[PDB]
Amino acid sequence: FVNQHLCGSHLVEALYLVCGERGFFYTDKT
Amino acid sequence: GIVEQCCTSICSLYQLENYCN
Ligand SMILES: Cc1cccc(O)c1
Ligand SMILES: [Cl-]
Ligand SMILES: [Zn+2]
Repeated sequence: FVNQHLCGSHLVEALYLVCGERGFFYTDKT
Repeated sequence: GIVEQCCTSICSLYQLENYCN
């Protein structure tokens, strides 16, 4: 599951940057 | 969701802004 794991690490950083003060949720069951 | 949308092909910051609260 490591490719997805690494991708997610970068998605959260990018979400952090664009969302700013809005913040964001990162979750889900699938 | 976001992994299937953005781990299979590149999402720009404009696309990722969709997921902000
Ligand atoms: C910025 C970023 C990280 C990971 C996947 C993406 O599609 C985009
Ligand atoms: Cl990586
Ligand atoms: Zn990395």
